[PDB]
Amino acid sequence: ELGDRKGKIHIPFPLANVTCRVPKARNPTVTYGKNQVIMLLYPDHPTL
Amino acid sequence: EVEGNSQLQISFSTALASAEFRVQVCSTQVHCAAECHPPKDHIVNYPAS
Repeated sequence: ELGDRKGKIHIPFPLANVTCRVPKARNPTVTYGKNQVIMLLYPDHPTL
Repeated sequence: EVEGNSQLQISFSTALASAEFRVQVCSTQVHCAAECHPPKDHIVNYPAS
């Protein structure tokens, strides 16, 4: 015994843009050659 | 800066081994004779002309 009769209430925990803290990979052992570059990558965690 | 009877030291960049070039100081030109040698590195980390 009701059509589209409804109320509304404000909800906690909204989405907001914050700032995430990350780290920087450690420099790799770099050696130069004839038109080529060699890198010895030592990652602690999955690094792109 | 110039004064009278003196000299000047200049830095120059070239690609040729045998370089015969004219340098225009103020309004007068001078001929420079140079026999440049190859560098130790084949690949460089900065661009040039």
